[PDB]
Amino acid sequence: MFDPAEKYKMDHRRRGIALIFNHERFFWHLTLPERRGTCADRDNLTRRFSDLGFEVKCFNDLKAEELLLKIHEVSTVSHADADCFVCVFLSHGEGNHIYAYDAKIEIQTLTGLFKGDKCHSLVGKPKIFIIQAARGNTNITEVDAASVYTLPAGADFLMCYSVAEGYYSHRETVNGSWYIQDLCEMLGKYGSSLEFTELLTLVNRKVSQRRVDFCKDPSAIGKKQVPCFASMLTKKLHFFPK
Amino acid sequence: FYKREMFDPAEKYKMDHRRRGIALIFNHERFFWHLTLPERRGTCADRDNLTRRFSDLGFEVKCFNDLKAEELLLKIHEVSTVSHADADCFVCVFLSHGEGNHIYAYDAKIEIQTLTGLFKGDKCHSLVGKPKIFIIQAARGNQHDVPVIPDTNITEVDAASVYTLPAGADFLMCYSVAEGYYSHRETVNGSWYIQDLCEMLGKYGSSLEFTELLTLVNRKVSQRRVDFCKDPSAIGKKQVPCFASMLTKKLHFFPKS
Ligand SMILES: Oc1ccccc1CNc1cc(NCc2ccccc2O)ncn1
Repeated sequence: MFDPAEKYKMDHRRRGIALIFNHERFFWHLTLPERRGTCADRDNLTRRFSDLGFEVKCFNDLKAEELLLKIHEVSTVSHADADCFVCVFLSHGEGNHIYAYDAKIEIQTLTGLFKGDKCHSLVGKPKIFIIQAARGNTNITEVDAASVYTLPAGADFLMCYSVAEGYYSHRETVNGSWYIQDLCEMLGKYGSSLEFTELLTLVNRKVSQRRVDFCKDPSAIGKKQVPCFASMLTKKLHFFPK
Repeated sequence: FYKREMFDPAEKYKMDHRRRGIALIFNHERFFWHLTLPERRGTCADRDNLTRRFSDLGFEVKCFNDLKAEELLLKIHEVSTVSHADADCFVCVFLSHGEGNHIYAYDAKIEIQTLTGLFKGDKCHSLVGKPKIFIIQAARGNQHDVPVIPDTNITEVDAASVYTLPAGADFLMCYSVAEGYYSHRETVNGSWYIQDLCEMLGKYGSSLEFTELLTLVNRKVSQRRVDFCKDPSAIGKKQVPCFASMLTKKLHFFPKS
């Protein structure tokens, strides 16, 4: 019968793959600013997700063709023995696009690779995309306007965004992005016990509570950050120790 | 003992105000002929179903049928400017067609951001830090009717068309359908999404955390199928709802003391 507290089965041999695409610099013709602090984000995420049992694979500054080949390769291997799939993008973005080193990629192209008809072995399993991407312009805080649409996807996808329309994303050149810092803090403390959307709700609270009334750079005053997640999940999701 | 101001992973919105709050329902069944939009048989079932379920949760429900865009904006602006100091939260439901960032009123499109914008920060100080929940059943009207001036249970199937827009802190934006999928409405029984939302509200609304409840709705709806005999062309037109959460705490609707 119907179970109001049903959970995703997370008892497979493996947790699954976590991909991280990390973009620090861009081809000069794109005239996009460097993203100092993103290496801190990459390291932070790698630790958190590997502590949760993921096989973490990171890729720095791939060209779009390279990035598409890689994510296509991952979407076509068997995930039969895995609980779930995680994909993280650390870059700049605009509308439904994220930047690779040399060109834009559509987010729907990336998520479409893992829909049921294209990736049988992930059907009914969580497919989690985490996007730190906004508009490209000693610990300095850089502030970027929200630009990437908070796009949905298929059943059992969870799309997690650093910032909503009308707000601003922040990145510290030494400590990393506000959103990734808070996400990783919460993963470290609560990742292995809390329901994951409950955890993302804590991240919403942490990030939106960061004060912007007295920034070192007076131009940044008032530029609040509010993250958000778009859930198409159909069950409760936990990452209990395997 | 007391709760020091330490980060609390279990934190809940305070829901012990004098009143639960207002729930507005904007119900649109037919449209000015120039819009060339089909009527939405079944929407009154949705409206009634929602009214019963939200009233049982303690909400003061106000329904408006087929308002023009000026009228609708006036009404929602009226509600955004009164004091919600004694309320737990605010709910706003749109039952209509839509496109992009727009919902249709009777005579014109309205941008969703203009409606949510009325409840942001000190535009509506007395809702700051309280849940502001928008529920949108709106998709692409099928236009095989004319640009001219004009009971069996059939399932109408409409392509997703309304952007799954976010909003400000403590907003929760609930969508009947995601990009690339299809919204379904039965001309007597009502919309798949609203039917399943209302069934879960009745069974679990006064215990379950509300986003956990919306996740059940995701499961229920994305598992539905149309009878192949009734409409073959509706085969492979699955419905995947979604919600975009900017909430910062757990939301429950326990019975008020
Ligand atoms: O969400 C943001 C973020 C930054 C700036 C502007 C916006 C508003 N625009 C958008 C746009 C958007 N588009 C994708 C789509 C297409 C068809 C149906 C549903 C759907 O979702 N989805 C979400 N937000």
